[PDB]
Amino acid sequence: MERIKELRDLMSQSRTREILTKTTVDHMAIIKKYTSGRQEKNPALRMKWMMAMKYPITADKRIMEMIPERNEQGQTLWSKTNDAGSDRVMVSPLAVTWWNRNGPTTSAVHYPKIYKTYFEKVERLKHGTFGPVHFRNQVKIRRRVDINPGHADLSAKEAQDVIMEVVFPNEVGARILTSESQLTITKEKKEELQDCKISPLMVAYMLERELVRKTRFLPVAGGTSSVYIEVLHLTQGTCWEQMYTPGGE
Amino acid sequence: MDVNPTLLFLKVPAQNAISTTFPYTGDPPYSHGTGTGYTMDTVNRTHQYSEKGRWTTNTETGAPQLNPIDGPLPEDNEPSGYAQTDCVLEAMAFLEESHPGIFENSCLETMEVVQQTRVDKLTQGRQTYDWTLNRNQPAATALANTIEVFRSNGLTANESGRLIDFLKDVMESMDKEEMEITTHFKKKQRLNKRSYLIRALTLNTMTKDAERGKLKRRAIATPGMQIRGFVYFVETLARSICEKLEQSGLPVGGNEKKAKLANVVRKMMTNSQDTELSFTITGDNTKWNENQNPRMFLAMITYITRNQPEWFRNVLSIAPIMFSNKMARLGKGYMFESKSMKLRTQIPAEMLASIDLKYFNDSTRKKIEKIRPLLIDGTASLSPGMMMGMFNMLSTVLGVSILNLGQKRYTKTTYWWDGLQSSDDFALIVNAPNHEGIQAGVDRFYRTCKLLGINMSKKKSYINRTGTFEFTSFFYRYGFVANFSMELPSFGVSGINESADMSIGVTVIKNNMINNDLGPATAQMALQLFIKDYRYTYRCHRGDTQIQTRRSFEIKKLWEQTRSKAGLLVSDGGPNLYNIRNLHIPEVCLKWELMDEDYQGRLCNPLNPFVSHKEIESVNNAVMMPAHGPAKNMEYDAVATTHSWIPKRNRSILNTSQRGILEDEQMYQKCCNLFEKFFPSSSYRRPVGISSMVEAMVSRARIDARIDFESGRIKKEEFAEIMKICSTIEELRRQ
Amino acid sequence: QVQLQESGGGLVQPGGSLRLSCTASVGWYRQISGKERELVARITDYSDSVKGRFTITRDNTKNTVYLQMNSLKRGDTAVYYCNAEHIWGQGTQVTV
Amino acid sequence: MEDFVRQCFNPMIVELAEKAMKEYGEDLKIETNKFAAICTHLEVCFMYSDFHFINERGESIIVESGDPNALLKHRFEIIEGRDRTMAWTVVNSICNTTGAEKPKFLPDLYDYKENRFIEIGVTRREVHIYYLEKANKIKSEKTHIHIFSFTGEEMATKADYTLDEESRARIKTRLFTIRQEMASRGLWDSFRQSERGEETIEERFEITGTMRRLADQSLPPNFSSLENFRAYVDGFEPNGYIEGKLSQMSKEVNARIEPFLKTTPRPLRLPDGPPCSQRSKFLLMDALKLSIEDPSHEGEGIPLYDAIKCMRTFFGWKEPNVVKPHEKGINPNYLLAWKQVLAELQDIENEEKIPKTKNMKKTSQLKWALGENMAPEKVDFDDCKDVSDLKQYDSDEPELRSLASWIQSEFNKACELTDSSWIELDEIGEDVAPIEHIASMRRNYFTAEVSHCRATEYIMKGVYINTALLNASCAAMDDFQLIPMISKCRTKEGRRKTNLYGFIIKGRSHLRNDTDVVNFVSMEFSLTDPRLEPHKWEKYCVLEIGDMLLRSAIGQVSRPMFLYVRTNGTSKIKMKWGMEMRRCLLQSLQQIESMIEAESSVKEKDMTKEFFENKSETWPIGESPKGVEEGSIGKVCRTLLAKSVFNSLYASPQLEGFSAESRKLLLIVQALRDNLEPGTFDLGGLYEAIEECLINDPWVLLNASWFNSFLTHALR
RNA sequence: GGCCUGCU
RNA sequence: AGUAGAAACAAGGCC
Repeated sequence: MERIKELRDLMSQSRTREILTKTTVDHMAIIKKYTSGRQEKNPALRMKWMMAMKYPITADKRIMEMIPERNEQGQTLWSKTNDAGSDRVMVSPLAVTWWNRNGPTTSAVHYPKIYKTYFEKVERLKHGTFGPVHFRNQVKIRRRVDINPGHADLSAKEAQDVIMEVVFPNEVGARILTSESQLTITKEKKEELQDCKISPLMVAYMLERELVRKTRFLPVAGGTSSVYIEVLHLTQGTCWEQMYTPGGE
Repeated sequence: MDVNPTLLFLKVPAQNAISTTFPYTGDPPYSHGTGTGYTMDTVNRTHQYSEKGRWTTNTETGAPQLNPIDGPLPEDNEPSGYAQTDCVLEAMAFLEESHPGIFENSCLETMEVVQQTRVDKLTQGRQTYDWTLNRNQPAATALANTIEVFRSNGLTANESGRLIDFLKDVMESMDKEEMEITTHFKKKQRLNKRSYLIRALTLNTMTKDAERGKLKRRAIATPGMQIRGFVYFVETLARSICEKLEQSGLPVGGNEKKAKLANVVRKMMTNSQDTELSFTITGDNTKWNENQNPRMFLAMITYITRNQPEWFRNVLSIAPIMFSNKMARLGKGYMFESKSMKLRTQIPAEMLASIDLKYFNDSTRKKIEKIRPLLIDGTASLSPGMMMGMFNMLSTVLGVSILNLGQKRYTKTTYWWDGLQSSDDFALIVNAPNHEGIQAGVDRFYRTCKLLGINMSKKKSYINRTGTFEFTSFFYRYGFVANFSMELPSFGVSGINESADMSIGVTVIKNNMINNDLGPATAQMALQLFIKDYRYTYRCHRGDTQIQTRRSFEIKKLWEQTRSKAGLLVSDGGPNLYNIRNLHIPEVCLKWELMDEDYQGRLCNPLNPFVSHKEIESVNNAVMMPAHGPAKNMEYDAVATTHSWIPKRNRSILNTSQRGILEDEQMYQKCCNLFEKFFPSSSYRRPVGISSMVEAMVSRARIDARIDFESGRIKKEEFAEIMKICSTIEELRRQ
Repeated sequence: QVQLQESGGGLVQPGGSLRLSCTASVGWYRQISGKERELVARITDYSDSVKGRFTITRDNTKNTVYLQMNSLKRGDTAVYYCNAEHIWGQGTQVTV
Repeated sequence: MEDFVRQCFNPMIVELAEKAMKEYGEDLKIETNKFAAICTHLEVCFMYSDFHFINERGESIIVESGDPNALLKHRFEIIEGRDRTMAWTVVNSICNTTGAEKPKFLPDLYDYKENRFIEIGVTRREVHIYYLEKANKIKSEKTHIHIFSFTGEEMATKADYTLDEESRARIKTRLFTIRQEMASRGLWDSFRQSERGEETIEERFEITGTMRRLADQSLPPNFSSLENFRAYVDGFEPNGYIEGKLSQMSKEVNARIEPFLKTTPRPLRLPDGPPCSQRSKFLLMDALKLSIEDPSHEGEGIPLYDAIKCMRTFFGWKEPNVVKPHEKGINPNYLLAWKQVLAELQDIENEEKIPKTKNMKKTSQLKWALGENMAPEKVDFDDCKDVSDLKQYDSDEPELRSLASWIQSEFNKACELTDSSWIELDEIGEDVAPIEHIASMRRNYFTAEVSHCRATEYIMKGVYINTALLNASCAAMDDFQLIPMISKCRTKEGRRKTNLYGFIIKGRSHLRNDTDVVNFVSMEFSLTDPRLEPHKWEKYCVLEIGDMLLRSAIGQVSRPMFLYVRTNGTSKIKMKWGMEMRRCLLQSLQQIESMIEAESSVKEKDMTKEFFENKSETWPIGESPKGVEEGSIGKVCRTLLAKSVFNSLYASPQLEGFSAESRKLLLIVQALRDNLEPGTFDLGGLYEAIEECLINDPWVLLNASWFNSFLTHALR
């Protein structure tokens, strides 16, 4: 109901009507990236400079109807002045902390299921067992190794269709996945995330990260396993070796 | 006793303590005003290194151009751009012979990419010179403006959605009698053929800031949008070629560079017997970009693309053809001050052609006098050579050809050489039975380099025995030695957001521990200092302290409200649980089991009004410009929390005549959000097609209302309401 | 903490030479009548007025700082004080 | 033939078919019979779908015209007439909502009763072959297929015909209308067989027009056209052309190697001129501290109250008077500013609660001291052209200045220990791995070594001052603000303490660019008399403000106590980089830990404890008149920390240039000392490159002097 | 005096 | 004045 209604409201005004009519689907990306905002050259300097202002961050308009304009002593939490090239409003950082102490609460039980990679890292480290540190010269030789320890033996494009069919089943188009490994992955990640309401985009991004294999060139000495490379900073050094066995093994 | 750190080198070798010689703890030099002086100096220097060439006047642009190719051979060691066509063609032929099938294959993959590439690939670029407004703007904005102007003028082949078609339209625009542009102060202005040619062939010049390692400032250039597609295709070909060359090091990272350097030094020295001596030259090329003539790149590519479809050759040749006629905008201008009357003034650079020379000092006066003959419509012709490393990969190809030309099969002498080339820098390992052989080999290498328009900087170069050398701030001494002073500037808060900054800092510490041999105790100290600076920057202190800030009240009440205070994030005033073992874990997941369910739910709430995600590309990618290197992007692990807000924008557009761009931004974003709600996959996979917005949106409204009734909330009343509302918007689009 | 004892002052002719010493148990300063106290030499660093004419040396073994003054002029007439890092000597007269 | 589609069919269908024509990219002028055939297919699709509605039952309600109501459901909903992307969108949506099977090709319609697809195709040939043809094109299909053909016959599997027969009579009447209208036209010479499935195209990228002429002007000097040059390149083969030009090229083009021996390198020449002055934003060696001995932590507390309490701890105030003038400014303004600061400090002391941040009055005194309303007004060139004085901004090499001995002593005392701990580090996760324990022990050793160091005190001073200045500039852009210099330490006894060096008055700070300058005036207490090294205080104005009595065995000194007052300035970049001075600790201690690890790779054991306690090994860390002096590892730590701190304090382009061009020569000298037969092509050029960076910065000149001393001691 | 902006 | 260094800041524009 609503969606077509703001569609009609947009088409009511002449300029947006022209934008909707003359613009083709292919140009979607271009106009979406059409912005006057330059990409910052020195982010640290301005982050240290903007945070000294009042209302340094930006938030959706809806914040004006969930968080009061001021806190107990009267420190303002949000302003009604919109951003430069968006309908979002500039708000103070307190509106963040406020949201974490009296804002609406939900059931975050499914975030562990979504962010599978990070929670698997935590579980692997929690059950790890350290050993003695041995001091001897390490011959670090540079090798190509896979960093992602949960890659399902799929490439970027190869798993992209799987991700769409898992999250966006209707926009798949011609592709119907042939490999049965992809079939089982789709089934599992479909039944597992059937009602998760985090965001389609973040779900797709994390599925891409988990399933897609990624490789990088690093100086290693021993190890060479996927689980042993994520902790390469902790097990191998310039003149010391720290024996380690992740919780998985 | 007087303390002197440098004397420490009397016991510790120079490379084992080279980090002490990198003052990367202070503010790097910045330029303050116009870069016009540097632009003029660079143009004059590029034109006078090729003075002995031949002059001509282009019949289309009417600008004077200098061709030094096949000019007189140099008779001195000064820089020279007199490259010889036959010599470079022979070098490329030998490169092909030593690597058969390189050019044909690379051309095949490049042909595939060119004929399947899309227009949107041009949006994935940093600032570009929009000619519609004569100023630098984001790549997407400039592309959109140029497409709009083309469509208004009648060039609508780009509607096919293909980059090749966009380039076809671009070339067709060159043969138009009169184009029309828009200006706000809206006014429609008409550009004749020559003016549009110069506007499409021109470059915008700026001054490079945050450049560490030299006393003087330099100038850099940014091209337009008409020529970036050809550049993209040419660089794709050059990258595909260099990926097949082990002597190149430009298309790889740092660790790969070190590995290849070690391999080449071991190969050269180990194969050398006791009788052969080995010497390493740590060479830098003086005026690398100013001495590389685009015509020679045209020759190299047309030799590479031999026995290929003529359309491929034409599309790959268009780029150097435009660079050979490239023009450069002088710059921002010049600012004058009058102390007697106590005032200041800012004259644009376009007045340099006619403005009197009484206001300029002797140096600038002479520079303007020398560059005036080349001024055409406020921009100077820069045919002789490249401006700033636009063809990095082709230059690397030429250098690799030079390196391979001494494989002992072409030297025809006992001496021989090899090494690694990365544009403007090289390491050359030369072996010969005696010092005379080494001298002859280096002399012939230098002479051959001078025949290709490449000069070796004698002041910044030195030769020693193999085993010790330098390459791009990587010091090799019987094995590469860590520096850690190049990455020091990256140890602070990045400046993206709270969660992003935390993750980026911990990940940078981890990486520099893995690669740059950062010590454990040093890493712990870095973690402590980073946490201190992070808390002091975001006004998020431990919460149990009495440090009054603008955010210390809400943080303190959250602290007193929470029961398990060990689960609070550092952003919310909680303890830091990070350590050397936890540097690869996001903060949210490390504290997940310690958080109270109420605070956990409030933090990671999808309905939060702070989190905003635009595209799959910008989810967890942060662009950090590294010190002493080109802009780079990093993947940082982070959980989407309420702290993932995006900061405020500039907001200074409101005082400029270009104020309508914000309204267009808002309307485009509203339409894009509506489309995304209609097409959820709009962000992850960019939609493709040739239909218009409202058609897809209305038709999908039809179908989705239908099916969501066939099972879902909709009802006949609502379904029919949607159907007739779709009809209403249909008849509205009719009129 | 340190005590400073000067020696070798007195009366000398134009163009002459004189040798001051300071025993510490570091530099030389001078004050002319009606003028401020100026640095002569420290240990090396030297005032422009005395460069190539006066030479300061230091023996760490015996904590002693000799000042050799050659090519003396009427403008070098002053009370000369030893200093150690600030501790000052009593001052020794030099009259050219 | 196109005249037929001009005449008969309605607009809607003709433009739908025209967009379907554009879909796959073939042109309509070459073969139009496909257009007519597929538009008739689309027409039968409509006429079969429309006029057919359903209500809550099955048994479709058929109405010749849809009446106004909610009962406008369509019996058959069309697939084709849409783009491929949307056709597959509808296919997938139907499959996911109907739970049916996804076909591999494009259907034409969907129906509810039987909950499935219809692929309508009316071909010229008879049905009973085309049916099974398209059937074997589609794999294992449950979608029912139904086709007509011009003769008037119908067929289908299951003997199934899904709706009314009068509609099918309609279809075949339409069909024979088509047929015996072409009868009047006469198209069957090709109508039965006009499409055979042609798909081919050649990509054409032709250079022509102006862009061709440009190609003719981008060739070597003796070429006339791109065609000729490409022909020459294709016909070119290597025939020893590099050798000919190498032989013909003049022999003066050479890269002769000049041997580098012990006697080759000469000392770097230093510039001569007036002595070098002080550039720091605060006093480093001559600072004085007024303290309270409070238990508050670094950030804990309120600045103004702490400053006032510290200042009340000192007795002996005198009416201030000029001691050493600025020599270029108006010292009475500085005097009046100091008295104004004191008066307003008392004014705060009187009132109820000390404000967290105070704003000062904008008197003419600080208007001059902060440089207000001095920027020339910006105007247009067309209005100021006849002014003779109008010229460029002064752009020349900075003034030349010779090195002085004060920077050496300042660095010497910047590496000395202190009676306080100036670093209070944060918390870290409890160490769980033995390597973490080793790291923590190492870190504790270095903290014990460097905390009691003047370099750490300077780090904290700079960080706090720059943080406060940046925050005040960003918050109080317009109005002058008072900020007391505060630094909190911990005594040997363990009691925490605060220290007040002085005050900073920040002025207008409307900073837009990263290079825009915010001016402030800094006042700092000290005891060092400025009458002994005046050249070091060229830009300072120093007053006499009181007398101090520190307990000494020589009765009690009762020393004078002066106020160094000056006008200084910074910028956003400088403030940001000065507030990250803590990474000097990193740099230094990373270097020391690299030393320790490198040495411990030799002996298979951690070597930190004996390095820090036994102090047997020592490194050359300075030269005394007797000779080179070596110190323990802790002294090396402090020396490197001081070097990094001074790099961060006296940063400048000169420093970067000298560092690079002297690291080059240092590497060459190291190669010489390693017996690696180093050689150079132009050493004079390198020397000139190094010597052009030394202009007036005290730090870079001191570094150059150190480099000369290192060369003198090396090369032996 | 009143209001706008701080990488456009 | 001051910062800074091959050109700039020491507020800008709009009424």
